[PDB]
Amino acid sequence: MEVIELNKCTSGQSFEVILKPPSDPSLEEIQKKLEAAEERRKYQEAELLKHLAE
Amino acid sequence: MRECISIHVGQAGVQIGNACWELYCLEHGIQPDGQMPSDKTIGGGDDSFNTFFSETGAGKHVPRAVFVDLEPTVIDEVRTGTYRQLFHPEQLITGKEDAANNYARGHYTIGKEIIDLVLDRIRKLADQCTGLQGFLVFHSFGGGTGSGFTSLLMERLSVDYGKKSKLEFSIYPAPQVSTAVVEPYNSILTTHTTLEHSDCAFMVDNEAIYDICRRNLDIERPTYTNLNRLISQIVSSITASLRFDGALNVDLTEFQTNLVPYPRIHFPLATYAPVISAEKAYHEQLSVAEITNACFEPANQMVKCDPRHGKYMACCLLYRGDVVPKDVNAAIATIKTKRSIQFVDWCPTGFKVGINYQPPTVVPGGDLAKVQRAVCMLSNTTAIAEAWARLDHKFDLMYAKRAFVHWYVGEGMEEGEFSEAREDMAALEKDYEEVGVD
Amino acid sequence: MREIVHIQAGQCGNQIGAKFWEVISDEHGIDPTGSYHGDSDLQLERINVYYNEATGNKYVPRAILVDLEPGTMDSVRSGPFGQIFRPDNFVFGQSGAGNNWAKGHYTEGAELVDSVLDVVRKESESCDCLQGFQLTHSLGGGTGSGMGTLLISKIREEYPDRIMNTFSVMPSPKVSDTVVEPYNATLSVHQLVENTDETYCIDNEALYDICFRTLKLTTPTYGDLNHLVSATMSGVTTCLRFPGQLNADLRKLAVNMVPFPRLHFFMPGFAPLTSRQYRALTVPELTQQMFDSKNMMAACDPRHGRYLTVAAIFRGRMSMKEVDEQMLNVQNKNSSYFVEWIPNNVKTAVCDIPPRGLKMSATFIGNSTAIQELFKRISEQFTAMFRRKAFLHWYTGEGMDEMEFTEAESNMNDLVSEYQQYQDA
Amino acid sequence: MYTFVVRDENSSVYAEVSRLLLATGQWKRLRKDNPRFNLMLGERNRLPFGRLGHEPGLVQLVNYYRGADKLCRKASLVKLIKTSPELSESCTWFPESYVIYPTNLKTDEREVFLAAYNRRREGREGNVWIAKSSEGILISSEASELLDFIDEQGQVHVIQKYLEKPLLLEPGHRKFDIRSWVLVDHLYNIYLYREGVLRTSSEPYNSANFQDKTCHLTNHCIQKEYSKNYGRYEEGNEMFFEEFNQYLMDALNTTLENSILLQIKHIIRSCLMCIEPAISTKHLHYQSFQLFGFDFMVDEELKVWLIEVNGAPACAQKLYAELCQGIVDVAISSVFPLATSIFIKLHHHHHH
Ligand SMILES: Nc1nc2c(ncn2[C@@H]2O[C@H](COP(=O)(O)OP(=O)(O)OP(=O)(O)O)[C@@H](O)[C@H]2O)c(=O)[nH]1
Ligand SMILES: Nc1ncnc2c1ncn2[C@@H]1O[C@H](COP(=O)(O)OP(=O)(O)CP(=O)(O)O)[C@@H](O)[C@H]1O
Ligand SMILES: Nc1nc2c(ncn2[C@@H]2O[C@H](COP(=O)(O)OP(=O)(O)O)[C@@H](O)[C@H]2O)c(=O)[nH]1
Ligand SMILES: COc1cc([C@@H]2CC(c3ccccc3)=NN2C(N)=S)cc(OC)c1OC
Ligand SMILES: [Ca+2]
Ligand SMILES: [Ca+2]
Ligand SMILES: [Ca+2]
Ligand SMILES: [Mg+2]
Ligand SMILES: [Mg+2]
Ligand SMILES: [Mg+2]
Repeated sequence: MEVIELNKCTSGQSFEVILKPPSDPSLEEIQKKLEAAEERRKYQEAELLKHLAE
Repeated sequence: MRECISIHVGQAGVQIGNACWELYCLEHGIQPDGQMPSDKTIGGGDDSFNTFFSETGAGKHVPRAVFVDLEPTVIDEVRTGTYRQLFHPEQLITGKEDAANNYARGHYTIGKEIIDLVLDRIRKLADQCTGLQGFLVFHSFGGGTGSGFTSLLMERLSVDYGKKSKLEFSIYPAPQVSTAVVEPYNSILTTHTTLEHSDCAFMVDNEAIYDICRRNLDIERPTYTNLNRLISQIVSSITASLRFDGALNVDLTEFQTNLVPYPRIHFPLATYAPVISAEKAYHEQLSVAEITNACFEPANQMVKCDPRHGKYMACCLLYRGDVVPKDVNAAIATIKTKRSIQFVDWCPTGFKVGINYQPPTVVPGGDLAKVQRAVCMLSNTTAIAEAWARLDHKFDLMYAKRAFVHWYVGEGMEEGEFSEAREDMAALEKDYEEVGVD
Repeated sequence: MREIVHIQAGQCGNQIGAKFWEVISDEHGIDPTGSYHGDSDLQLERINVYYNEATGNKYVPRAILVDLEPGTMDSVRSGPFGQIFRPDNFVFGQSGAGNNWAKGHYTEGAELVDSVLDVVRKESESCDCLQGFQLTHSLGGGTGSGMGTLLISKIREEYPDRIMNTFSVMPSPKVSDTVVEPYNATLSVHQLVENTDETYCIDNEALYDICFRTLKLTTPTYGDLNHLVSATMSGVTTCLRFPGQLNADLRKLAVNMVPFPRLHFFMPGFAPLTSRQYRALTVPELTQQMFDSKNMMAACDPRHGRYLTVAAIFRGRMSMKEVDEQMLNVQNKNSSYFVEWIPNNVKTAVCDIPPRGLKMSATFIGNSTAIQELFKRISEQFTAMFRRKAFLHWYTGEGMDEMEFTEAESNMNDLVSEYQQYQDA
Repeated sequence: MYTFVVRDENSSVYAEVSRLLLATGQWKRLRKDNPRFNLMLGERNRLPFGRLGHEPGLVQLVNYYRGADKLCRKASLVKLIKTSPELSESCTWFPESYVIYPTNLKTDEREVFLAAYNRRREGREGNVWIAKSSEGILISSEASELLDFIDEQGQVHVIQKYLEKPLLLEPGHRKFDIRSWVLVDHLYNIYLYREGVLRTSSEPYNSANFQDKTCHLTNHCIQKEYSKNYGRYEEGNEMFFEEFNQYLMDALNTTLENSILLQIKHIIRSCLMCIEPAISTKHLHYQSFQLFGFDFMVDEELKVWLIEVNGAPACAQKLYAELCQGIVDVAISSVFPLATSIFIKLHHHHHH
């Protein structure tokens, strides 16, 4: 079990102990996504308003 | 010195940010009005605390933080609160109406109208940075804002700051304190859209924090205030190494390289000890061995699960208080012989240790006692995939009947995003099973 | 999501609506003057959801009063809180509607509806964030059912992205005014299935039975029924009017209660049942009673169906650990009656302020498939007449075709099939 | 009123446990997929332990121990015995065994197996081994026959020293194994059922012909299948403990307790205390119990050897009623109380 890369300083210390060794979409693709969903919303709203007009 | 910006989204994120920044100020001796007698460099700074605070000519120390909610009531209590003076008004951003617990409403419908404003305020903060490391993003899985707006924020952050690291602190949904029946939907949705945009995420399961609060603080019915003061202690021990002199995890890149060998499996389990009631009349202080040993009981984890039946890819121990390396190695030696700690074959069995000598700070009048030493262990164990299985089951149960999906479709989402997200989660569960089981 | 616009239409709409404003005005500490004289500030923290603030720090109910007959609304103005209502919000014709859905929806009502919508628009234009509308009405008369559903579609046209919530009193032969009530109700349920997000189904059969069997009143008045109705209404709107760990609004209520859009007809429950009581009730007693069929305001046996979702509110000072424990116990002990494919479908809230007259109380909002029992009852009464086209002339004289009737019956029978679908899923 | 769910319907034992549970009048059964249970009679494979213990207000309990397959599948049993200091290679109640994977799967111990096989050739000791997989058995003095066999199948097998001088009951000159039923409760109390069974063979043991199965393989099925005299001496090829005790007294001047049972209690406790830290549910959010079936051989010196551990055992049919009642007494109502124990508790605290 060996201790390594030990570093000390006034506020603390760090080290490593080893027990055993080993054996993105664009801005405009995003705006296209948001805009497609807005379109689908507006279409649903229009289908509703058409039925109410009937 | 390289700056980090903290971003708190929705109710859970904002209230936890409150908790953390109260704690940070206590720890760095910054007063509510923003002053720091302790800082002798007036108006300026190259120090480790300047990673989280900027300075003004009047000596005010200001969080590198943005609060974002789609509805005002919660950020309003920041604006009127005890830390009123600390935050610049442009750092607190509110909408008119929230996302109604609806991922697609927060992502698509209301996200679209506020994303550019939020990115502009975030860049106002980034322009004040000589060398920005990246972001700490706080949010709930279950909220509509929390899930949906955060995922849109994460995509845009990858676009505007692609070299930066993004870390998450995510609240995982628990029915004892949850507010909505669709939180599984939201969490899968947001995990799926956020996965390749997060470098490392610490999940906190409200169930685990709740039971810690009942069992070890003797609180009959924990509030968000209880939960958040405890969660903020944990977050503080995770960030202390960015805010203090040291040599372990000194920048956000080090969290990924120490805790995340595989980029998809980037959800380290956090275990924290000791949690002791302030109203405990007589308490015998616990030793290095006792609290390192507590690191391996599930009852102390931020997520209930059983690492005995998984494999480790990485383990870090952050101690705060009266701790020296010799005692840590002694305790580790003895724990290894008494416990099932199996690392994956292609990783060294071992621990990275960091010690800071000031013991945890506790808010006056809080529920937590002051203690002489404490430890937060961060271990990337495959056992955490249990939580995904939980979530996924709940999701499968509802989505089979398409229950509630109509509320999302009516926001412009397509039913197909549900099964895309679920299939990504299926992938994820399979990756964990490959790495961690024979 | 702050301001709600309340509309009461017709005799029943306005009488329950007035009792509602009485009850919650008392709970919030406002007197008939419109002046606040309370002792806690939980009272004023969200009082903008239901009240506007006038000059002199007066509070004015965001409430519109609608009838085709002047009678009941002059009695409203006569009554206890009559002068708290803004006088421009009284909108009324002279004809009356003769218990005739057609008169309310197609002929007399058309004539009056644009005025009401003018007042509605005036009230919503002053709202920072309007969440939507709650309507009080019965379904068995003519103004409430016919004209109220006319209003509902006009409002959906002008405010298609706001929430429409109704308290809808269903007719019972046990309390009935006329024989055509099943006709009026079936036409209205056709409207409500299409055009509301959340309907509290207040069944006059259940109110009569509670008044008779449980409260031991042998000849119940509308006053006795409306006592129960204003108790229920105060309960179900608690988490909208007060701040808590859970602060609700009309849309989150729809999101968490309604898994499928048409299945939005809620069965309310109340405990303790009270009539115009010194022993305090224990949390186990509240929890047992509120779930008892004898405390349901919709005459349905909840063991004949399954709970899709449940939301309970406990009012008073008591141990929320005990309430959590009790709710969890009733779920885990009768778990067959809660669908397995909606996890954690029971959510519980507490508020410290109790209703006037009680130290402790509990209100229950159930989305049960047992609600189908109500719609089949109406459906039976409908067919019994319609198969002989009886009384149809009152309606065909106002322009309606039989086709509209058979269409509405069909849609309601479909609603019932949907409920049975999910009761065996 | 406690609640429970049944997810293994081919369990003889837990079928009867289901029945007496209802007969209490204080237990109600739920549907397979209902999460609001106190008690799970789980399935044999891929039991979802990750979903247990997350129901507020439900103490949850399951009839299996996550991890216990380390003991109950032969390759893992071999691995566990020779890798754990508590047991070690020098473990004296386990036959030397080695794990061997097939040709086209390729870790494995093939070469170290023959390392000993050759000093067994040379040794002039019995060099007959058995090959096993977790149907599919071969007993041979020739190693290469063993591995020929092994790799024309696709499974990982284990090669284990066959016990060439077993104890043979007379009349018959015939083999047997002993099966012991062990219940481990949520407290990791280890309970041995007072009644075991000898699964006998009806055929005289014959050393020369190692490829007629029935005089060499003791399990119930093969005796009810390929054996000429099934049921001849004992009903069901099953000798219980009263008899075997009397026989040992009459023929060997010993008792079952002294000659065999001390060794059996020792092996059961060593095996379970070994894996206890890996499987204990002492501070977990759910609880386990489990019923195991331990199988032992007795050689002519009256030494006990462990051959296998069974994670989902059936009972002998006369004992079903008694054992199952005890399961409810000790495993289930200890956790969920209702309105002369048949078990020996296995414990020993020698000081040193
Ligand atoms: N630990 C903790 N969990 C919280 C807190 N606030 C909310 N939650 C949990 O987060 C989930 C609800 O999400 P919220 O963050 O409140 O929702 P939001 O992001 O504000 O989205 P909307 O208000 O729907 O627009 C539930 O699981 C809550 O229990 C908090 O302050 N601390
Ligand atoms: N080393 C060995 N020496 C002698 N006989 C052995 C032996 N290993 C196994 N046997 C014999 O093989 C028989 C069955 O072997 P084994 O117990 O491994 O298979 P199995 O898993 O089908 C039993 P069960 O069905 O009860 O689980 C035993 O009863 C025993 O007679
Ligand atoms: N619970 C209750 N039901 C009423 C009341 N008044 C009328 N109803 C019912 O409402 C139906 C008649 O409708 P009503 O409101 O008088 O008709 P409208 O004025 O023309 O809309 C009948 O089923 C009555 O039973 C009341 O005050 N309380
Ligand atoms: C907690 O009980 C209440 C719950 C609400 C909606 C319903 C919902 C809910 C959550 C989970 C399961 C089932 C329902 N939670 N809800 C919201 N968070 S808005 C509304 C309430 O009143 C309007 C209310 O009290 C009566
Ligand atoms: Ca400085
Ligand atoms: Ca990236
Ligand atoms: Ca006219
Ligand atoms: Mg919110
Ligand atoms: Mg009338
Ligand atoms: Mg006009």
